[PDB]
Amino acid sequence: KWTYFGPDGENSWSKKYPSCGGLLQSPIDLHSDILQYDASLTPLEFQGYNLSANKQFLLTNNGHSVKLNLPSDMHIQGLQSRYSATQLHLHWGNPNDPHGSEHTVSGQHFAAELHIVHYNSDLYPDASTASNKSEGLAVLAVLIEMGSFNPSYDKIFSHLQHVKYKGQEAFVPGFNIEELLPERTAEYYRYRGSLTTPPCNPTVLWTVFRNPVQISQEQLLALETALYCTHMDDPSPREMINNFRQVQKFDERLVYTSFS
Amino acid sequence: KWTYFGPDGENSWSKKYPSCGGLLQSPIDLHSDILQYDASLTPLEFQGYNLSANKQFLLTNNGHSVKLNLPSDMHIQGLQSRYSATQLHLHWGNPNDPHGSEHTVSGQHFAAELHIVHYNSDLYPDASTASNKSEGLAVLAVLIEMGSFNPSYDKIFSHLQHVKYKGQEAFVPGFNIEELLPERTAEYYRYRGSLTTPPCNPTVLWTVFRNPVQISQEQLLALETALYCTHMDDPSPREMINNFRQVQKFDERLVYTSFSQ
Ligand SMILES: NS(=O)(=O)c1c(F)c(F)c(S(=O)(=O)CCc2ccccc2)c(NCc2ccccc2)c1F
Ligand SMILES: NS(=O)(=O)c1c(F)c(F)c(S(=O)(=O)CCc2ccccc2)c(NCc2ccccc2)c1F
Ligand SMILES: [Zn+2]
Ligand SMILES: [Zn+2]
Repeated sequence: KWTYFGPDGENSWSKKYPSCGGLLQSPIDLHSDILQYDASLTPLEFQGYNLSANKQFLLTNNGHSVKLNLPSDMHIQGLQSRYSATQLHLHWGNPNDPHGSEHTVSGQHFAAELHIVHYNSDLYPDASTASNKSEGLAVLAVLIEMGSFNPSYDKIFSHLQHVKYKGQEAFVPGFNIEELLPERTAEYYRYRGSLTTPPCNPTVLWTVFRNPVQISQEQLLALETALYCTHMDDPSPREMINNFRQVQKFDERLVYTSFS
Repeated sequence: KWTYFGPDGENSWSKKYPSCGGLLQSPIDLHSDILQYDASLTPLEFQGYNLSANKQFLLTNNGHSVKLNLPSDMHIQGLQSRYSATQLHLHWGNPNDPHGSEHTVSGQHFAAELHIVHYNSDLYPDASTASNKSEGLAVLAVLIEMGSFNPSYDKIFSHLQHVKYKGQEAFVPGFNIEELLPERTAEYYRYRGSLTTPPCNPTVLWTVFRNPVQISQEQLLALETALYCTHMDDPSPREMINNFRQVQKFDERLVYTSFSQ
């Protein structure tokens, strides 16, 4: 199965997953030469993000990240179609080099990155169907850096030891997912791109917020050391670290910004 | 065949050239978390770099870059062995985003990058043989930024209009190749990596100098606009631009430096 290191690592994805060597690949480096202010871009509105604490949502180690399943009643407004949530998950680096965001800003990697994945529910019945179809997916990306302890991110991180191996799952009580978002969400970069993992479908409208959120060094280290890519019975266990793709070429493409 | 853009672009090199998906790939981002000072890293001694101005050296557009053939009497001493020069060539971006070095520093891409390719002539008969062998190659990299005109790089750049197309050649009179090197060559990053083009052999000892050189905006725009990947006869020409590979993962690996900060 594909990985982020060794023979089946990212430079090999295109062998089995052609789109990984096709058009509109993500992530990218967000830098002045490719940015253009677009005054018509409007603030997103997050609806249904405040999940009932009496409900529960599945957290799964899928062998590539840790993901939290999200209900289709959670959605975003401010795009041309309604997009409804399906899951969120994270990318991170490793304790020797704690810089594993997927997007970079002026060449700099943040410690980690949160993706909140939505599908076009106006056009499509579910994420699976949406994922390889035009306009299918909208992902929100939050850059994460070291700093103060984040009680909100801890509503995910405190359950990590129950999902250490691939295929393991744990239910998490609902909490307000808006608490994972940064300050001033109105300021963001927006561009057409792709899944940043196989099958790399070029069907994602990306919004990356301008402002990072902070988690503590202890939180980041927990995220970096908690998880394995492999099933509990794999003869060759692999730690889940550096699960972020290198940035892609972005030529002639432009990234639009909601801030000037 | 292979390119830097489209279906034959870098995410697909590993399909034809399996080492491009292997270990020890270059180029990389040089950033403090992966740097360690190594005081045993001594000055390279450049020898035979002051090339004869009575001799001419072949410049070629090989459809991926522009390369200048170098003589085997040019070498660097310092390494476990003598490494003898074989060619130099460049990598660059395009005028809309003039940032096409291959190595980056704390995420900064530079405008362009010069590579001076050498092979271990002590152990191996030529660079072809050496390129499959552990540490068989040594490549010196000079980061290039946009700034002052550089009369020495112009010894090469003044010839670009006779090599506009794949397969075309020009002669360049010898000049002192040390003049293409930056200030304080003693200061460099060193690591074990690969050819940054197919076949991506993990056989290169990298030396990237700490300090960049400058060329002019005009020189940079000539380098970015003068050259084509395609033959003269080709009705669908492709500009030779953005001929640099993206940085590669570099985990469990360290880059050693001959300077401390
Ligand atoms: N980092 S990302 O946001 O672009 C991303 C992918 F790159 C990606 F490939 C996928 S997926 O098709 O492989 C599904 C599994 C997955 C989950 C988390 C990280 C990597 C892979 C998802 N997932 C979103 C999704 C949901 C339903 C159907 C299709 C895609 C995904 F969210
Ligand atoms: N980035 S690089 O320094 O590692 C590099 C190039 F970028 C490059 F374009 C070349 S190339 O001009 O020679 C064409 C690609 C190639 C590379 C190796 C073998 C066949 C074709 C070499 N070339 C290194 C080299 C020089 C002489 C003999 C063998 C290899 C090369 F080493
Ligand atoms: Zn993701
Ligand atoms: Zn090169």
